[PDB]
Amino acid sequence: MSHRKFEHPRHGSLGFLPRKRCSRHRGKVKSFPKDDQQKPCHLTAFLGYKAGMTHIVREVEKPGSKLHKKETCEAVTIIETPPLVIVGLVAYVKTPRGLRTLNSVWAQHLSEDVRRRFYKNWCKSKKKAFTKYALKYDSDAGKKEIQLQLEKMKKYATIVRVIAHTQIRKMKGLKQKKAHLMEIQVNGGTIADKVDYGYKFFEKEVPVEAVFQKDEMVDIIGVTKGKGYEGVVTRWGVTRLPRKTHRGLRKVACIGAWHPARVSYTVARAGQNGYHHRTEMNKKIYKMGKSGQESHEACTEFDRTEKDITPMGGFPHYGVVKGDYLMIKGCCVGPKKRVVTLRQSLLKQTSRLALEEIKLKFIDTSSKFGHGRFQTTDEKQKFYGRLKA
Amino acid sequence: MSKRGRGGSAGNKFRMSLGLPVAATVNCADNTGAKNLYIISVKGIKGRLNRLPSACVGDMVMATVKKGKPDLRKKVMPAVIVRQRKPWRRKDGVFMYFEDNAGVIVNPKGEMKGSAITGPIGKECADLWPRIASAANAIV
RNA sequence: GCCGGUCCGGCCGAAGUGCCGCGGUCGGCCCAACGGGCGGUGGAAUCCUUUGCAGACGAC
RNA sequence: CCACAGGGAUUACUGGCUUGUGGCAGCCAAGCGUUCAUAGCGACGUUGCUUUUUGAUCCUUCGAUGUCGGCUCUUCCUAUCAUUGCGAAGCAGAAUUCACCAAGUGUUGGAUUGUUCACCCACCAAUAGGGAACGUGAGCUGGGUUUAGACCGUCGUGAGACAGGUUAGUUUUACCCUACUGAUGACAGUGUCGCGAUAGUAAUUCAACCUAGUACGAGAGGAACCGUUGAUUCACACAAUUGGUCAUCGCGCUGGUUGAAAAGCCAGUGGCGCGAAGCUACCGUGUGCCGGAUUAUGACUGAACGCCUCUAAGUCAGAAUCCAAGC
RNA sequence: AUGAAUGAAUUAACGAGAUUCCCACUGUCCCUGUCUACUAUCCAGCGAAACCACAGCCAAGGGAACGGGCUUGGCGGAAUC
RNA sequence: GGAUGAACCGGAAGCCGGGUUACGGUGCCCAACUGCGCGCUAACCUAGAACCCACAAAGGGUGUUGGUCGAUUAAGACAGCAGGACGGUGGUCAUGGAAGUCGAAAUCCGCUAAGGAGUGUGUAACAACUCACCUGCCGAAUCAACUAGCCCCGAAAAUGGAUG
RNA sequence: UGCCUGAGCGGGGCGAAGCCAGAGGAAACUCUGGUGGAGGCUCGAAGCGAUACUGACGUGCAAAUCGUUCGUCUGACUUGGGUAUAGGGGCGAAAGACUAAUCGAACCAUCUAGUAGCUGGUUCCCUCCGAAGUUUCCCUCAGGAUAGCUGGAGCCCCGA
RNA sequence: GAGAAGUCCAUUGAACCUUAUCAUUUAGAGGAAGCAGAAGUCGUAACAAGGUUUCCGUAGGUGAACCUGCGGAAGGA
RNA sequence: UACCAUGGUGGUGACGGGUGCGGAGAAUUAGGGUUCGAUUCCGGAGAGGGAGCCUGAGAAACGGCUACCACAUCCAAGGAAG
RNA sequence: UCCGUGAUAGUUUAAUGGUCAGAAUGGGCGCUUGUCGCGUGCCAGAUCGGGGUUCAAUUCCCCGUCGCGGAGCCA
RNA sequence: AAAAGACUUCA
Repeated sequence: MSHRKFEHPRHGSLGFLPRKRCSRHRGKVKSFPKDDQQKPCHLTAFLGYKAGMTHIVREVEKPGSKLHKKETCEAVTIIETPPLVIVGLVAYVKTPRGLRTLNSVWAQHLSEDVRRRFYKNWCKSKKKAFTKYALKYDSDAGKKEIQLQLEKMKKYATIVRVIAHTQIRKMKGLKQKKAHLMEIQVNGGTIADKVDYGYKFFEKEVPVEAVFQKDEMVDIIGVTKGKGYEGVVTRWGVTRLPRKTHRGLRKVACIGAWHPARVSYTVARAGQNGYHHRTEMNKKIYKMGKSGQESHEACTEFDRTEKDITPMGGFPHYGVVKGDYLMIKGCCVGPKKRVVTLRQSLLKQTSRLALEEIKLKFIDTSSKFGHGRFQTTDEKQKFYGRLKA
Repeated sequence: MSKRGRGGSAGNKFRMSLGLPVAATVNCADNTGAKNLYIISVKGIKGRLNRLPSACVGDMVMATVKKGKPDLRKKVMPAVIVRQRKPWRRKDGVFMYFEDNAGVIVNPKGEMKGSAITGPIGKECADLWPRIASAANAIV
């Protein structure tokens, strides 16, 4: 050996380490899908805030196995994804020291949004008329400065990127009023056309509906829920130590061997847990829509039935969804009311995975827990109530 | 390559949480004459450090006869798990559980070693082992 | 004639960084890269208070 | 039953030297394998490598190096058990047998025994071996060993003794430095968004279906590649559902108490019985890749040596491994 | 290398005595979770000891053959919780 | 001086100053040569007197250089490619069977310019093709053998790579 | 450990002596109901003891403590006070147990500044020369002893 | 005036599980040697006053058949 | 079933246990007894095990129900069904 | 495994001073006796294996195989 | 008033 003996896989990953506070509260992508499609109408990412979880029934697809064709449940995360202001076009250069931004062209209108951008972001909580953000030049003197910058940019072939922010007062459950700034790359066809489309995209907002199609495979990036500080069992998934009693209980035995007389970095030790960056890949985007006013929702008998995307009474500790929304398959990183960023899937084959969509039957809507379903149930509850309902 | 062989199934089709570990005692769902089994092993699990092999609905098992046929007390014989008290989650999304934990004792051919069943079988087991299924009075 | 700051602009430069030219002006044949002043002319954040998506304190 | 002065001047003991012993290898190849040294098996003899058994020594400690075994937890080697790619066969399939490259990931759960070791049982793809002060007591455990009590056997006149067996028989310390995990944190003209030198690693494997009752085969039996499904194992994450909890809060029922019902108290830190948001896992539920360069090897073009030759100058492919892809 | 008052055998009752089996049961275990309490943490106040020749990075090597420091290599923004 | 280093080398030391040296060293770290003439190695062999410390053997190697000796050569070699071989007689033994081609005699000649009773492939056995020798085409060295150097091979270990 | 003299043991369970009735037998004595209650008896309070977590504590609350568990609890019991027996002696249901935190021989003071071939330490400068780790003896090998190795101080004038 | 489904109290008063025990069929913890076949060993008891006359209660004790102490008997000299 | 009395029975066998229907009768044997007790005649009893009920003059019902259990059966597998 | 302690005929077991070896039982042969047995006369060893010393070794040393006893702490 | 024991099976 030496020992022992009866030997195990080692608990809790090393590619998911350091298990440590993330530097900022809002996730940050180090790489993007490739330019293999349409021009910078294709913004390479979008953002929202996680509302909770709901659930869906869908008409499926596969055929190889025993259960088939037909209705299934699959689990859903709801995100409120209001339209986000692409404020400015950022010009990145390839250099042999990495990318370097050159100059940035700005819309005429961010204007509570830059005051929110000056709130941690910069600091001191926005009361009588401050921080300050610089004003625009005289119009077409400043537009010729900008269009001379466009000239250099669109001759020397900049790898085009966008500054965008979340106009947060379109969410309700964070009762908070502050903008969240991000760097999103713009990807597409040829580089001149790519600058042109990015220019025509900063001089007006962008919704989810212009970057992601329903069913599409999206990589979702967030920062985990924080615990605080923890021991090894709930921070790396190590065993409790068993006897009835013991002068150490949830403990590692040795944090090394006699040699190495120095505790290795790879040993499972206590510390902070949660608030970790993560990219979680290949999420099938089951619906995008709006409370209304886009759809409709679902249909009367049948396909399947009308359900506003909230559980009634609201998503616990969030709120009521009532705006633009994104239903994403399964888990999505974070708590509830945290910035989550969505990016087109990185793994270009490009393939299966998903392909075909998948009739929305139920959303869930609930109405359940002692009562339900909506409409006829609410009528039935009101009959038994009757002065407090 | 594998020392042989067969048994380890096909895609079940559903999700089961393991309910019967090593040394668990279990109903015999046939009339072979066995009438209480003891589970020793599962055809196809691999475990780890300090932890019991546990078995579930649809596993092909070896079990030994704690009560039961003359061919049986204290023979060690193959078996299939037909019912379990710990919930199973279907593709639809319903959870099913049974009253009892039960298996049938099986031939190396995968047929029952008894003439007839007792109690229901989950259809999921019946799919997998169709010569257990074609003795089954009720399928759920 | 030959050089040195300059007004006004372009090319590597994609930053830091530089150079080189159409028409003239202050000049020739100490202090560049840093600075340290006596002087003229000219155009924010921590805290606080209440909270948390955050949290042992601090931090966010 | 001990005590004292000392000694690592000298033992047990860990370490170090050695490496006879042990483990593994090469060479040679008598010989056996129907015939055939080299599919396989392989003696005598012979040269080595390892340092992980044993022995030897007495360098280190006796103003003190905590013992065996176990557990958990990190890391490694390769002489590779499986998995990848290979070559040969006494490789018809096909189970296989031997061997090459190769350490990425796996290498289990139990019955007896303190055991290490080992025996046994079902498993498995297979359930590899070897180091890290026999890794691991300022972690644990405390069964053996190894105090003081006692029995038996053997020996002894006896006290008492045994590498003879047995029952009982204790586990101290508040971390100064250092190490890492995790949180803070000046200089500099500012906050924020970023880049990315570089640092860590994430996917492993199985079953079954398509193919096909085909190939191959007298027959018996019984394959492959993709294409499909699912699950063992690992990782990250969320909590719609199912499952736990639920010492917010509201109900049944005591005993005793506030005169009495009514409304309350105490009986644990919830009297007991019944159940939620949040947190969580019963594997709850969601999410895990082509290209480039190589090894062994199989080839192309090809001389030295007019021929032949896979390589020597050049080149085409080729591993779960390397780089990238990617966090 | 059993053996008869160094007592042999045998044996009901008794036992915080030694070993083993079964049913009942169960968080010991699969495999961990939530929850209470007092600690912890932070605040005011009170206020200690052990210990201390020593400055105090890692990998190798060397050396009385088990280096925080020699030697060569490699790393390190202090301070503080 | 030897990376470090009780006992290896130089050297035996009052203190200081200057000069020149010893051992050993002269690409940088590090003063001082990227010194000269020549030759071998391409494995990163390899930067090493000595050392518990620097390993590498028996045995093997058309890697490469070098030395030598014998024989064969323009009375034409070595190799390759191409071309010639009738008859005695289907060679005597032995044996289902050799009959060129299991095993074992025996290897001569007529007829001939060359032309062995034959080198490897055969079918149960019977069935054909090549080849000894000789010749052309080609044109220059070839082959045998001793000896030696270096390198290569044998060559697997444990926290991380080095001759400091 | 003994002696003297006091004191303490909720409550419950089981049911020995033997005798009544009812009943049998010639007697002997027997059956069934029943009464009464014996006990180093049982389950357990005051009280005693101290098995287990091999827990908590382990510079403690404590120089052996705390919590929960467990044993005894009318007896060879427990316990207050008055009180015997004193150091190779006492006391011991005998373990080398116990004799004021001290027991295979108490504590105190003295002899006493024991004695140690063993460990440790032994305090100002400089100069000239400069070691031995070998040999015999020795109850001798961790020492002595006697040369061997040294060094000073004097006296004199060969030697490879 | 009749009085459906029906719900309650009381009673006769099923069947599974709670006893606890007895019985039967059984097997069986572990263990004693009662008879037997002929093909065994040990001694020679009893069998003739059996070479110590038999038998008997009783205890002791012996390889065992048995022996003997005490008392009794004649199925005994 | 209330209340009051504590009883009543058994050495002529009570209470209890086991038993490979009771009578009319069968078989024997010269007679006496032994044996046998049954299918038939007669009376009683039970209809898979057990309790209860309606109906009807009469049932506590093999060819009625209720319905627990035991066990077969039908299934368009809901429920019936003996 | 260390210190102690032995061996002699088929079997159990005496013995010496260096020159000399026994017993009992068992067994082999007769006699008892009709025949066995009880009894009665008669008989018969390389002193464990092994080497050395000496005039002469069963006897005196050294080794070894076996069978015995007795020790083997403080873990 | 006695030293002293045995003596295969079926016929």
